[PDB]
Amino acid sequence: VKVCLFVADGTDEIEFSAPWGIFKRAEIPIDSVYVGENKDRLVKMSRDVEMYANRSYKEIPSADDFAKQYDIAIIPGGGLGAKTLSTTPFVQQVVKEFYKKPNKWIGMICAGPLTAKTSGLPNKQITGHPSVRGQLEEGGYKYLDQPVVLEENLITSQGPGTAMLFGLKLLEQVASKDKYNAVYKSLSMP
Amino acid sequence: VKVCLFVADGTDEIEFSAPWGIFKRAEIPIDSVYVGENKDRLVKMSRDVEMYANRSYKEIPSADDFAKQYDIAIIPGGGLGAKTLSTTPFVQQVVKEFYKKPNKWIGMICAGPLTAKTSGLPNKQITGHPSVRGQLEEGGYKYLDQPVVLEENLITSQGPGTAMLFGLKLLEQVASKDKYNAVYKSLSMP
Repeated sequence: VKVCLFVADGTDEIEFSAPWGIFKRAEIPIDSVYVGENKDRLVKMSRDVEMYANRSYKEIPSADDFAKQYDIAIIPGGGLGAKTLSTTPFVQQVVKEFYKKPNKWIGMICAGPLTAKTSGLPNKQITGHPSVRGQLEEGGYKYLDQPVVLEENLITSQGPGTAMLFGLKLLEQVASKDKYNAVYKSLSMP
Repeated sequence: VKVCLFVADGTDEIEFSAPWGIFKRAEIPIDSVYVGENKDRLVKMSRDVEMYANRSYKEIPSADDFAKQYDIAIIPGGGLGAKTLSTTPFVQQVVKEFYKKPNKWIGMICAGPLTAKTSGLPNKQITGHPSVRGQLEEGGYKYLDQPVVLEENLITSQGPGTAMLFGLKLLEQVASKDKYNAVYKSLSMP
């Protein structure tokens, strides 16, 4: 299994770091894939961290090619970062391609779940940050107030406070029982 | 109030990002201050993120000068990062100077709390990652198996899973109840 963690200028640091650190501990390959223009793949995160991404999305010609490279696509939040990711045709295409595939999984957290709306996904239930609840309900979604929601192969989550639970829920779909339990135990979850 | 988040090569991404994002949301100034060899302030984090720190500690001419600049010192974990930070005299000097001083605060998470022993702090209790429990109790500290411990003005915490509770506990000491509650509410804590 290989994971793509999307990142844009304005992506939240907490929501990036949680799945990143969880999949690294699991020894499951994960790449950060930048949606933006900086030619060195240098990203300015939501709260001003400057960090390098592994790849640019420009390296991947299509969603069909993306699907041959990755099994999990993760769309983190942060207000600005989510606006960019949710409005990028490539990301929407990946989301549409992965939705309901038996060997693929999509995660969206915080304002990330706006990408379900923009990709036209027909899932019934969803969650996200309370600040985008109105926007999600306009689209026709049933907002649930809980840390993590799963519908088909789409996992959604609320906020920086739930980023660890969100990363774990993604890992749960792909890790063996023993790998999941070992990674979980290593985190000192409260 | 002005916070220093220490960072080294091998610092854990999750434990850096939680206090960082929390203090940023609180609109409390926070600098990342790198301890290491890289002259460009490029840090290779525990799980391979490459990120720029705002400052090098070599910009700050003494621990007394550090105390003139910062009110809170935070020591994140990650094996290698905590090994480096805990064994840097500048960091130990800052921790010693800040301990039990009015309106200063120290936080250490995961392996970070090894810095209490190397600095000779006379706190009675502590927590930290279960992986370092022995090494902590070897310094004469009583280990508490709970997410966060506060003793005098020293906050210690267990692991990546507790990084958000850790950042919050630091914030709680310095923000008004009103500000704290607003920041808390924004996080969607589970």
